Amino acid sequence: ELSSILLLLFLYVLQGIPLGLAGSIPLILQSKNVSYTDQAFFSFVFWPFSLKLLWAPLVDAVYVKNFGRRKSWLVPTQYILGLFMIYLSTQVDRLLGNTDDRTPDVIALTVAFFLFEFLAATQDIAVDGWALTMLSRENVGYASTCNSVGQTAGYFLGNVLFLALESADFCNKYLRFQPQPRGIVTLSDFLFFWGTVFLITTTLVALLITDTYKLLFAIIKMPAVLTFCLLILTAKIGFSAADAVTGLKLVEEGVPKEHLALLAVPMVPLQIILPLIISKYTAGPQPLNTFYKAMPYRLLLGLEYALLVWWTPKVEHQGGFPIYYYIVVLLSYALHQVTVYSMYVSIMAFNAKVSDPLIGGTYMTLLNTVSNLGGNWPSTVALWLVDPLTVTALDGYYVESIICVFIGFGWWFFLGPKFKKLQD
Ligand SMILES: CC(=O)SCCNC(=O)CCNC(=O)[C@H](O)C(C)(C)COP(=O)(O)OP(=O)(O)OC[C@H]1O[C@@H](n2cnc3c(N)ncnc32)[C@H](O)[C@@H]1OP(=O)(O)O
Repeated sequence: ELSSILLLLFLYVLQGIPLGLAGSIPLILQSKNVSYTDQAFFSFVFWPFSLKLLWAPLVDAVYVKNFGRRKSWLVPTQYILGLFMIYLSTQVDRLLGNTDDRTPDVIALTVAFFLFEFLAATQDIAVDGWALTMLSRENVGYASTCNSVGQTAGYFLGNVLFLALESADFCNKYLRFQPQPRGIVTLSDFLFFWGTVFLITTTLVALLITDTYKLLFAIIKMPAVLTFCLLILTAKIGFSAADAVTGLKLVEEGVPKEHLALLAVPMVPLQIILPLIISKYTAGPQPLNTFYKAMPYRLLLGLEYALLVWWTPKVEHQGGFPIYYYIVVLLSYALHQVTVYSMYVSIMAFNAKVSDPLIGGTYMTLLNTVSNLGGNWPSTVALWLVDPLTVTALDGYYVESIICVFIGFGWWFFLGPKFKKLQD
């Protein structure tokens, strides 16, 4: 069934294109020198892909007659998302402010990328339901690893490829003979091209209830998973400050967003390799053991991010930017994403350990939803608390990183044994 799994791979690359763009916009807005209250108001865009389960039964409960049950919300979501990308490519010339140095109207850009993300998340639900019925039962795990590789490849084409092809600096150092300004593609041309790709793949793929919410209310009423809910909400505060603010403080204190995006291309082979290493801790009877043993390493790499942002102004920016800075920040991001990926596969292994086969297909993604909510809300609280902590004499990111590391080690030393006993 190669004729369908390549189409499903292409639909997950088109899933990853809005996520890649939504991850690229904070780097662009920080390159335009916007304040962090505006950045935290933008950071609501990362929440619908986390909280897609809150409308997943609403989009899996209804469909149209004499048509596919999940194709009924695949192709209208794809058409609305593509037409919205055409309109956003028209209006993004004035939303970012590339005309006469105007300020980025971030609120309209927030609601644009928020509804855009929302459409991306419900299209992910439509494909994740569509994967169970289009291909055979024998290839059901191939759909899951195809979701993984397609999401990562489409996020690569929107976060890394777009920023690598967005500026004049990288596109006149590399990828071009006879250098010329304004880069390969702007955001208007990139959005217009992927909107055209959305419309054509949508036309080709088209021509060729409250009981679930009552169940979710009963689950979140159940005590042990409610304890896991509160724990995974208050868990990721300790490193969400580093993981949310460091990528923008590096853009302010000097390293370009294009190099910070291209810094992720050595990580996708390691993103392949690392679950094949931590598969033993996944299959083990205590799946939160590598969570609890990767928590302090992730907080110490949060301090190492704070030290790296402190070290960024003390290295020379003029002329050829040095490669030892890039090998330091690449080993830093490499070890930090090692502990990110070990923590994430520990959460996935805990959900596979706990989720019963009765309502497992809902309870699995419920715990995934609540872990991603607990990952994405202290991002917004961190970016909102950047600006009141700037005493720039004393910067706010360093005192925020110290306070959030104290919150994370407080979480660790106070709620370690409880979170370790929740798996029994
Ligand atoms: C929305 C989604 O895609 S799924 C979210 C739920 N899953 C999770 O694991 C929780 C993580 N929650 C987050 O918010 C994560 O930081 C992300 C990955 C979703 C990114 O959201 P943000 O808070 O806006 O972080 P941001 O995109 O600004 O990071 C700056 C970029 O520069 C890079 N970067 C970050 N830190 C550094 C650093 N110290 N040095 C060099 N580069 C860095 C990263 O490649 C990052 O891009 P990414 O999205 O691939 O991680």
